[PDB]
Parts: sequence; structure tokens; C-alpha cells
Amino acid sequence: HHHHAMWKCKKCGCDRFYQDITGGISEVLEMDKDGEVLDEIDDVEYGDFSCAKCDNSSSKIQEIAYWDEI
Amino acid sequence: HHHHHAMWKCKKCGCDRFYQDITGGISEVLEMDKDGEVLDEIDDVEYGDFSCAKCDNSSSKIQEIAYWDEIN
Ligand SMILES: [Zn+2]
Ligand SMILES: [Zn+2]
Repeated sequence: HHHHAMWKCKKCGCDRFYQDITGGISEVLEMDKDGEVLDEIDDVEYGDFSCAKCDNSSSKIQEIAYWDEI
Repeated sequence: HHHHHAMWKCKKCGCDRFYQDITGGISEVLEMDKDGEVLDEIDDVEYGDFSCAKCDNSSSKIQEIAYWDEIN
């Protein structure tokens, strides 16, 4: 289910991509007297993909990248 | 462990359950499918302001919206 292939930036050839976290919410389950969250349940919203080398970004990886099979 | 030392309580509600906003950070995709779906990811979330789960009393500091009770 892995190592089947790889996406590559259509502009620079990088195969390592980011995904912006747009927002979300944390359900704090435990905190300490000093005020630090120790246990939580996050529900992050994911956003546009980006290229680690050139920053080519879009909502869909397809526009910014191609699938190179191994 | 500090996991039962006590509880924070809203200075308006008395509620002990708080949220923390996610201002948003960056994720690091490590495995994506031919369909374009993320499998493995390393998220670097940036957290924001606490908000009471009832009041909505909110601040960047839990100490401004709540007080620490003590289980003793
Ligand atoms: Zn690129
Ligand atoms: Zn409250």
C-alpha cells in the first residue's frame, strides 16, 4: 500500500509536499496547574498542498504534481 | 503525573471543559496515494486562545478565563 509510486512537482521535480493547516479546534482533556495542555483531541482542517522546494501550491495535488510510478 | 492534581474552572460559568483554537501551522505529507489521498502526515499545529465550552469566555491565557481548583 506504500512505495507504489510518488507525486512530483510539475515545475521543480520535488516529491515532498506540505499541506497548510487552515484551522481547527482542540478539546482539552487534561491540564496542569502551570497551565499546559497535557491531553487533547484535535480536529484540524487541512488546506492547500505546497512544494517543499519551489512553493508551487494548489488545492489539488493534480494541478501542481504528476504521478511517477515505480 | 499531574493528570489529577486538579481542574481549571471558568470564572464565569464554573465549567471545567475548555477548547483551544487552532490558528493553523503546517503538515508534512509523507505518503500520498495515486488518488491523491494523504496516508502518513506529521502536523505542526499552532494553537491559539482558550474558550470555555459554555461561556465562550476566551483568552490566550487560561489564567485569565479560569481558576485552578485543588483536589488535595
Ligand atoms: Zn516545485
Ligand atoms: Zn464559562
